[PDB]
Amino acid sequence: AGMHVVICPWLAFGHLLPCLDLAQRLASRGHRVSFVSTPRNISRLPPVRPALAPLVAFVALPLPRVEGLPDGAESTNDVPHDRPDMVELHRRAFDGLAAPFSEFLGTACADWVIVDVFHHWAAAAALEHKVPCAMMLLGSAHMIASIADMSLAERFSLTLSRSSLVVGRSCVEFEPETVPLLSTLRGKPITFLGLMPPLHEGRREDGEDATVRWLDAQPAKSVVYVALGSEVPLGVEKVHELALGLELAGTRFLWALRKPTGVSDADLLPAGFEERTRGRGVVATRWVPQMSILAHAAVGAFLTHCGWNSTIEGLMFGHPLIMLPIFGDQGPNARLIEAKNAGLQVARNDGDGSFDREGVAAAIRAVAVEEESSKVFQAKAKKLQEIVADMACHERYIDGFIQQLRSY
Repeated sequence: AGMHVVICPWLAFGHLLPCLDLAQRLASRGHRVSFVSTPRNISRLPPVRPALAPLVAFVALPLPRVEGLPDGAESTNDVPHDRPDMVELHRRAFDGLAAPFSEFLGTACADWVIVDVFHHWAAAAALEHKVPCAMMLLGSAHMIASIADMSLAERFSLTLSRSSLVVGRSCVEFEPETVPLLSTLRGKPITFLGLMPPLHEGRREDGEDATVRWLDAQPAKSVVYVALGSEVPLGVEKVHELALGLELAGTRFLWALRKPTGVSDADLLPAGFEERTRGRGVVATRWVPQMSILAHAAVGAFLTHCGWNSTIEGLMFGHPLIMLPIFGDQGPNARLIEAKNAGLQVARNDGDGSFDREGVAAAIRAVAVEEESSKVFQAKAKKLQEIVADMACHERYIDGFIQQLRSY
């Protein structure tokens, strides 16, 4: 019997985009999915695959106006990094979705609600409407174990209290040391839905892209690919530390650079940085074919944030990770990849809790430059690729997850 699944992700593209993938994996089995978000966030998502058009419905709830929160500032991506006051206003707008969400669910005939840790009010609405609620923790088993071992912490606690089930993004193949030791998170059952590696997007025609024609000219495993994504909660000064770290370490690099919100193109990069790195380094601020780039023989390492989604994209192509300390909650996921010898976290300075050019260069030296250490990182990441890129294994975990939703 097909189910109606309501999915309400956190208002961050790093949460929305994996949830849109999950929505399509569930729809692929004949489940009706309601993807609930705000209009400008929905308008900015990629289109659903045509095959899933009748099965995935976008439900747009308007964010209420909050004085100080710009019109159209619907995602964390839209709030300048330097403004914790506007971060709080965005949360106050998000919590205004409680009544419209409850009104929607009242008539949705939903079988499940699936929400992020932020959604204390959505879990309350699920209880009010007697719909079981799954709380997403789409990270490693190690991250869930580390958790087991209004403030964001108060919000998390209240959503977990009000949920039926916790959902992780791993499997016993990837974490055989942890998954078998887990049953519950503070008395709530844990289900793992696999690694859900992204569906292959690479196309023959990507070979024409100037970035790939540049990679074609470079030695095998010589290029550090850098991609922090659209979000980048970094001040311009940390973009500069990253730039100078890439420069000082001396490797070839291809940097898919999306500006932090509010930063001018004039201020984005250190003076003379592009001039000094011409030929060894390419900065691309436009769209790039990322999956064709990660499949390229020239790419030897992936420099990204600590985020689990990016870790999985890198390991799907057998690249060791250089992980910038950008997202606090992502610590355990990066510490797991370091424990597997498949990557290195860039040093976090006990000052700003952030990185400098010296830590970036040191990480690149160890993962990409030194002969002995880079060989070990490459071999460990290639070994992990066998598990991450096993697409049928991960589809069976989606079926297992659906069975757990039914069973409950």
